[PDB]
Amino acid sequence: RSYQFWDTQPVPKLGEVVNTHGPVEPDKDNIRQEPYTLPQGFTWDALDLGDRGVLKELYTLLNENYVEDDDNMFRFDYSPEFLLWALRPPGWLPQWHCGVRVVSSRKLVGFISAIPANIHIYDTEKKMVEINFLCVHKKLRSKRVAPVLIREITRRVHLEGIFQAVYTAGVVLPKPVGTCRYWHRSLNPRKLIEVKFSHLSRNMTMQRTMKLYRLPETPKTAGLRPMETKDIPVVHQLLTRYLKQFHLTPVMSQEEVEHWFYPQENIIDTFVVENANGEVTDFLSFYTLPSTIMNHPTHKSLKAAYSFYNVHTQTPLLDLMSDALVLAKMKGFDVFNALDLMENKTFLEKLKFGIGDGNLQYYLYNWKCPSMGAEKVGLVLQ
Ligand SMILES: CCCCCCCCCCCCCC(=O)SCCNC(=O)CCNC(=O)[C@H](O)C(C)(C)COP(=O)(O)OP(=O)(O)OC[C@H]1O[C@@H](n2cnc3c(N)ncnc32)[C@H](O)[C@@H]1OP(=O)(O)O
Ligand SMILES: [Mg+2]
Repeated sequence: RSYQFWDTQPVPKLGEVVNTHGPVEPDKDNIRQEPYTLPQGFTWDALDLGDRGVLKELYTLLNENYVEDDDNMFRFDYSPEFLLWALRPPGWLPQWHCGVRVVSSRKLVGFISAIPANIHIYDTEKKMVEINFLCVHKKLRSKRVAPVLIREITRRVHLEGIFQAVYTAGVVLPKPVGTCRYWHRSLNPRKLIEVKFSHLSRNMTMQRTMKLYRLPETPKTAGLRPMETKDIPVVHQLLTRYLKQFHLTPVMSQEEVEHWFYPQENIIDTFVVENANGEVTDFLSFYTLPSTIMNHPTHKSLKAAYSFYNVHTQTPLLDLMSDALVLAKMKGFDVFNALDLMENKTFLEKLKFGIGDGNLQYYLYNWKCPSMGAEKVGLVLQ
């Protein structure tokens, strides 16, 4: 393989073994003032997501043109309110919600975003951005619009004095810092089989399968309740302490922990364990991201929960994650998804998750370091 675009970028080569830790190139001290040129007939437009019409145009571009599974059966369906949670966290900047429109019709056909984040990578903490929501309309694919969108958001980030970034993708590019796998835990196996997310497995009847996946109707952990405003400080303390053990993690302020964890229905759920002394000792969290089931006459949507950050100090993680399943089931989810990062491999098989297809690769831009095992990746992105 060569990479016509990625070979020009300050990332390590696929196959180069990395022993050192540091930037790939030194920081730029004069940056290009003009936007990169789009192909004829298309124009940049910075999207004001606080305008409901504009946010709905972004909802529509992503609903019709964003990530599908490996078999072209399911497409993410991020909701407008979820996209406001994902894209306006503390420190968001309007120039970093970077849209491409057709000049004549004004139709939105491309987007890429950055949001700021402090990242801990081995022994270094650096201010970075997280790049997400790169999308080109299906009618514009394979025309090298993606390199323009990546160079343009690179420029706009460099203008604000930031020279590293973190991102994930399901394709292999120069050069993954860590390689993760999604696993899936059936909550509504009948629907999952029916829409062919799942198959009737290996000598089990549907009757047996529904039994195999049946869960308790209420969680078992004493003192589990939703996170409230008074818990913001201790959730922040728990998380900060917990993440020290991994090699790629976010460093969140208390304002960022309020944004990422405070519960918002149909977006983000966080439950804390408040013990018999009134102290919060653990928490679990998961976010809501349904998928469209394409071209299907009856079932139009699959409701999935995604494991976010789960912190245990007194409750065994196995038991916390069992309660997350019970909770997602009560909340009407069809499937609970989790990656094999952090300590998750200690529960995935025990709790009857099955491995999925594909991988999720993590990447750093303009930062060279040794790659790490999934168990040392402690960052989860939307
Ligand atoms: C300091 C600040 C730095 C900030 C920037 C940091 C870097 C951020 C990097 C981006 C992080 C994004 C994180 C997420 O959002 S990952 C989610 C990505 N989105 C989707 O999968 C949605 C559905 N697919 C699409 O919309 C398009 O197929 C996309 C837009 C993905 C590519 O459009 P198209 O298919 O029409 O292709 P092209 O002809 O224009 O371009 C072909 C070039 O693009 C390279 N390519 C393909 N897929 C990806 C990918 N996911 N990341 C990076 N590069 C990608 C490909 O290898 C080739 O380069 P090279 O092989 O020739 O070298
Ligand atoms: Mg293209």
